[PDB]
Amino acid sequence: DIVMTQSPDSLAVSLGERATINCKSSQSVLYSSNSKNYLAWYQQKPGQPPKLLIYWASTRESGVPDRFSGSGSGTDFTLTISSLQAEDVAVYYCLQYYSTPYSFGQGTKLEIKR
Amino acid sequence: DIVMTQSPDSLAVSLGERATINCKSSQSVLYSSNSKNYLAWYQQKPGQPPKLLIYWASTRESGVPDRFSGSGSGTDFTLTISSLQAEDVAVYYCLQYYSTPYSFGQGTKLEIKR
Repeated sequence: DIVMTQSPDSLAVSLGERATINCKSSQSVLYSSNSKNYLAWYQQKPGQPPKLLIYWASTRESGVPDRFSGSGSGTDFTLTISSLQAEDVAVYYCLQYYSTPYSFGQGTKLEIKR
Repeated sequence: DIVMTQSPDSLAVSLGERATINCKSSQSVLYSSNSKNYLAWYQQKPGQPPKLLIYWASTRESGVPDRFSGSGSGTDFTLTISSLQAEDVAVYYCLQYYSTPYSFGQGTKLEIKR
């Protein structure tokens, strides 16, 4: 059972600035045969179900703005949102779908800084 | 934490036939304020990240075929696939995104009968 750990649990960022979200997997999710990281990032906006943002660690789901970028490999991953916009307020989750049972991180609540 | 009990583990189907997958949550995932079930169904074809099919128990994701339908409210949910197609041969998981940690059911592997 792979455990996903995100940090920070809460993040306050100003409009137009950069937001950084971390996720660590207890075991590597990099598969040797195809060199792919079975790591994905989800965005759950208020009143909506979680939506897929990035998979394979850095591939953006069609429709997702380029300001959302994923990086990392093995056990250390990062989600970066450049130029934060008001609509980006939500809870972000990382997911490992390398081996069942698939598991999410505990989430990072992103809010606009007071 | 909420536990998702999915069944059956494996399902051998014939093209054009109707497939039924069941999933029960250890606690109700029905939120009072919006009267919505924080329950989703995902499809995972080979070599692809999990793909969202249905959320709010019965709301289909855009682009998802009408032959996929979700039913149930509270704790007992059902995913039905009518007029089964070769493309539908995959593994299916129910997901509860009511409260962290989010959790998937064990999963149901769909295959064509010999």
